[PDB]
Amino acid sequence: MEIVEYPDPILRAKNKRIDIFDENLKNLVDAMFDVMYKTDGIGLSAPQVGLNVQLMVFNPAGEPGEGKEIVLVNPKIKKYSDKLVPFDEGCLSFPGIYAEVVRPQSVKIDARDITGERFSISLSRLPARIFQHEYDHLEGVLFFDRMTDQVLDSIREELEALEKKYEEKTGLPSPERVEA
Ligand SMILES: [Zn+2]
Ligand SMILES: [Zn+2]
Ligand SMILES: [Zn+2]
Ligand SMILES: [Zn+2]
Ligand SMILES: [Zn+2]
Ligand SMILES: [Zn+2]
Repeated sequence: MEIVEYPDPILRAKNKRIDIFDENLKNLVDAMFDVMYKTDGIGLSAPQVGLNVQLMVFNPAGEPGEGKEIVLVNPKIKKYSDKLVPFDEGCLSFPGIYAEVVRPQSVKIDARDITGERFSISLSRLPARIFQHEYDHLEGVLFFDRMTDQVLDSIREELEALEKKYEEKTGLPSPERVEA
């Protein structure tokens, strides 16, 4: 399996709704939880492992044997809080890059579970932070899109180094450029 890194176009592509809840989906969710634990995550979205579908696995505790394994199919953020807060975010698609993103402190979510039943849920603090980050992946949004101009400048070069790695690996021009 593999983590997709910026600027790979997968991370910007349209993510398709899921209509079929079968042994296949069950198996994908599990591979995903496993990459998330492998990488010490609290959340993980399908595009980041190379699949453009609206699926996120999430465990608020972010550790084996703690919290609860939540599957979020076709999720939507129904409400954001007015209260906002800063936090140094990372992202597996940008190895070793950390910078301040301001986000709402809490959210209310609607999604479907592994059998397709509709549920909602509310998150705050660190789970809400990560949820928002992962949910952005599902909307083709990456964390630097949410940074101020000042903060983006601090990570420009690091993003350009990733643009270059893409161009060297693929022989294609980087499809997006932070210069832009
Ligand atoms: Zn692999
Ligand atoms: Zn497993
Ligand atoms: Zn951990
Ligand atoms: Zn992710
Ligand atoms: Zn990310
Ligand atoms: Zn430049």
